[PDB]
Amino acid sequence: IANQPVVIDNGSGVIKAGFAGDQIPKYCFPNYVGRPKHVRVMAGALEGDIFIGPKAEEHRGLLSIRYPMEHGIVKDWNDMERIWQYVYSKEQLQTFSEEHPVLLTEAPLNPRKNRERAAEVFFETFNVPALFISMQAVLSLYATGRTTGVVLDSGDGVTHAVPIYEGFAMPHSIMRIDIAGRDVSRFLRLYLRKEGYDFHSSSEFEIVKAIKERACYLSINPQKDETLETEKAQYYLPDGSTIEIGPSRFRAPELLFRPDLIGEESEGIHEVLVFAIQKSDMDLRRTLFSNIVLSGGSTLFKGFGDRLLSEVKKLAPKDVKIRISAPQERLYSTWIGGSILASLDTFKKMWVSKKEYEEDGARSIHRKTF
Amino acid sequence: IANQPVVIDNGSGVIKAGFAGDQIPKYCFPNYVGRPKHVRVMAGALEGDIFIGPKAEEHRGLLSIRYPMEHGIVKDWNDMERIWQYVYSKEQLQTFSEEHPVLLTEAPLNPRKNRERAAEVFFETFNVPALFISMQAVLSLYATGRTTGVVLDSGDGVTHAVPIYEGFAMPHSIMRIDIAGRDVSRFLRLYLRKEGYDFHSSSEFEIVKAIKERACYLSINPQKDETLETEKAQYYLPDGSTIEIGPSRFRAPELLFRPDLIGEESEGIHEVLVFAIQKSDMDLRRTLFSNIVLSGGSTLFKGFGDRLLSEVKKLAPKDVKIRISAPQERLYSTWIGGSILASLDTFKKMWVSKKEYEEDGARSIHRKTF
Amino acid sequence: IANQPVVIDNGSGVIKAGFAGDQIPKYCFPNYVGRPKHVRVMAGALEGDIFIGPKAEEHRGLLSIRYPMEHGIVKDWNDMERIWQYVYSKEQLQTFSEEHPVLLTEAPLNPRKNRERAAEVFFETFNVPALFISMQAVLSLYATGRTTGVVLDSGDGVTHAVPIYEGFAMPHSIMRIDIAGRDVSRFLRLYLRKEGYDFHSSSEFEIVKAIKERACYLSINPQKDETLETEKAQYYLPDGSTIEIGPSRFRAPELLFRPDLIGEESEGIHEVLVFAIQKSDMDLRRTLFSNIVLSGGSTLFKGFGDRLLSEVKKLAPKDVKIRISAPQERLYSTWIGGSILASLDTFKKMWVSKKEYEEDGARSIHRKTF
Amino acid sequence: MADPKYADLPGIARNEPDVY
Repeated sequence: IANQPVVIDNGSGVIKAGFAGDQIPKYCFPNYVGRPKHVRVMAGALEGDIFIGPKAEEHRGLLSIRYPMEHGIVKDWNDMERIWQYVYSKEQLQTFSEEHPVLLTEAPLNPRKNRERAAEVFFETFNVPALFISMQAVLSLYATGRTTGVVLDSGDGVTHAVPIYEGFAMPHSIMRIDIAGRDVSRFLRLYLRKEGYDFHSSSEFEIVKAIKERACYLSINPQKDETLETEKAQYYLPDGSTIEIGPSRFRAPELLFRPDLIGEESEGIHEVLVFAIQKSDMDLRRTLFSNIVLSGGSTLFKGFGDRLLSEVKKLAPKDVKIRISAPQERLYSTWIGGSILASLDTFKKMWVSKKEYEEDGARSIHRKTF
Repeated sequence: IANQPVVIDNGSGVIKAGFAGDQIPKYCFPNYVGRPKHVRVMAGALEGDIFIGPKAEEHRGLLSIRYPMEHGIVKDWNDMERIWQYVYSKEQLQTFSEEHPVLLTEAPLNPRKNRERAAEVFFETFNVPALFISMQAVLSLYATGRTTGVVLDSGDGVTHAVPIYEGFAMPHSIMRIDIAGRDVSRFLRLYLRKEGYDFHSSSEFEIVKAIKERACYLSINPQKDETLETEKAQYYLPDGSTIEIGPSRFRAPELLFRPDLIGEESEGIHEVLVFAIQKSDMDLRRTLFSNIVLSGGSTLFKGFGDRLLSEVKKLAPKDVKIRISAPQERLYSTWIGGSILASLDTFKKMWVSKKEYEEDGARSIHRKTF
Repeated sequence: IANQPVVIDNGSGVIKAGFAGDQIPKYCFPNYVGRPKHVRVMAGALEGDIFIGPKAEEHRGLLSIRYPMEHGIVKDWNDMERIWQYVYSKEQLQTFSEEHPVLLTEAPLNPRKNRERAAEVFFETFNVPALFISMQAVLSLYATGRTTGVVLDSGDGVTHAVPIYEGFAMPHSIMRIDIAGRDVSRFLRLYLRKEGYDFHSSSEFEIVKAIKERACYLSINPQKDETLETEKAQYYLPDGSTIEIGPSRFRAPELLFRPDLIGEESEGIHEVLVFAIQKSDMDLRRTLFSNIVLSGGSTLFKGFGDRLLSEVKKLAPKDVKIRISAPQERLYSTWIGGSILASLDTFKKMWVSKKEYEEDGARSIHRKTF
Repeated sequence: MADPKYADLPGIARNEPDVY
């Protein structure tokens, strides 16, 4: 039973889905399970009471949105099961879980208990013939067509750097922080309360993400922007009310480089990228500096790569050629590589079959991933 | 026992009744109990001494009229029991109370003691098999065919704006004010005494309602009409004596928008419509502005809808699509939706049965309405 | 110029005033401006046309009251200028603003624009020699004499919990809600209308506060109190008409614990207290649990601290010593600590002088507070 | 002490019992 396998790029913010050997993921929607805040009195209302995908994006104001997945660590399993059931349902894919093998994605250095429970869901609740969990950094390199390179990515949950050299991922040189898009949006929300405009509700949180996506830019010199007075640019909400954002728009994404602002003494994106290159072997460092691949959502800030370069120029050894490559399709780079990995003939050897899982269990899944 | 159920659209000014699945209510009559002032010396007179419906409208001058219901809250319960008995009697419906289920209507945010006392009357004095109390806003949307939209209504009793988005009524955004048609008619009478043509008797009060219905208009700019001098247009009374109305015609319905004139600091219709939309969540506000439904008799003033839009343009955020829709039969809006709701098969599940009331009591009625 | 400084404890509900180095504030009055509704035909009336303090409390019925501050955020700046002028005037303090340094108070995480405009008022309109702004939690701990303490406060506007440990206020562990005494009083008013007794005017609103202050208690188990039938206790108005309160007395303060009753998903008082201790560092949690201090007026409900213990026992880790402390003088705890802070010799270093304000501006005030 | 509002018999604090 070797049908066209399904690639599901998991993540805290957004969940991409689709079939192998496609150019772009056709089925992208945000990873959350909205449930209604108000009491349905009238008949002919929205049926079901559990809303995932575009219906949730259309009817945000009704639904109390809550995310099941934080920092690449699923908290609520019942919600993730309903999301994966929605992916496979007739509203999106129009296929059965029994036909196709699955390609799953997870962030590196996650809990092994979550990986085991992920496999239990796909093998037992859904009746998948073969599952395969893989890393995001390896898939991003598949999408670019490279073999060498450090992979700085920044989704909604996790920011991590994986140094890989000619198809050799170094697990001990991996760095990781739990400071990413969601924490930047949460830090922006807190700053807008200091400005004046509060967005306390859970549906109203999605407005802060929309402000962060559109109206934010990373300044090169933060001390110079702090001394100067801002212009206070405007932004229109979904209602119509105007909002002067002020200095919060540039100070909000600075969380990624300075994680002491939120109150969590970590490295930062630029330090993680240097640390990953430093922890790797001496002869590989110069090739790892030249090949740096960007990915995820929080790399799409304005002047992000300019600041990332300037930070590497500050930290790294002098007279060394830095190159921070960035594709066009940075959000879908992790999915595209999965679709490429799925299409290859080697894919049949990498996966965990259903029969193999029934015999061994979790140990076979831990062996095949690494 | 599932007979063709009775709809009783309750109201302070007018009461409308009939059966389920009918196009228009056949039995529309005013909600009051006229009792004779004068002594009956001569034989062959009007018998009964308690007049309801067309007999009371025909013989106004004899009868000391008194309304049992003020602001959707019955004070005189004995009179409402006599009205409901008159509805069921051979003079109007020609049916038994024991056969048919009842669809009663009440305004939102009323006293719960009146709701229990309403149920006691229908279950014990009349022997109803099943009763159901509903809201005026939900029924108006059933009549139109929509699910979305704010329902601004203004009868003789209450003015209230209930925001409902896709069959989800929000109970904490329901605005209400006791400033409706009866208070406008009372304010018109007080103005006509200032003009010269005073009225005092209860039969004579209904002439002021007839003046309010016919010869009144809401100006767009009230300050401009105040500076200009009126023409003093005429109106002929039921007797024959002419009355030059003057500025009392246009300043009377201004009470609905300016409740400071009668001497009671409340919101007003236009503020209630905006406040109900503003109390809801951010994403639903623009859809609630696009769908505004008018209802009741006190929305039928000349230039009322034009003034409502001007007030919404003033208060609401700029560059938003405003649309104040309405039915053709604005007085029969709530009844038609009830007749639709009654004829649905789900109506059997919604109601409070007689057996369920005898077991539980008031708690089961408070569990089923809201 | 170092005279005996003034301690203005701001707040939406009540404004306390007086001099430094005192046991209790001499000048306590509610924070609102009263202006007359009606016309003054007869001479020898109450002069001024603006009523603040005991005159406004005495003559409520005339005055259309309006609160300048909502949730520790002054909306009407002209009204607060009149109140602060009234505080300084001969009717209360009997002193000039030019002599004494000022100690101002604000809730944490407020708009910075309001803090700037507050400083502008005290430096420009009034001619203050030196101003200093402080937090509620730091002042509450000064009054008790502690350094370690989580300060769960609950005023009229804001509820929050700042976790301080040995003179180290953690700014990122601060949890805040805009649900407090005013919203509970507004929620009680809505229930009383559902019971039967309607209140609408601003003078009439303060009766609901007086009912909330007197006859309200927090049930230890709300589901048990729901299933049981209440006793329906009485209360006498200034009019003399009796009011059966019923279940609304115990259900009103449930807004503090369940903020889903008003229809606005927040954390709640008990969750804010736990979340503030959880957001702080690992080793500080057990000391923060042991030192939980209470303050503000909405902590004075009957069985509030008993229920707040039970909620902490439910949420927090098992076998940990919980101690919710609460002084005799909870209402004036914030003022007492300000008077103690003002009396100390370090106070001269912390403040912002008028000369320093004229040179730098708003930036110097933002630097000195944090 | 002097002033309008006080609470009589709440106690200063509510504490859980200390185990060994």
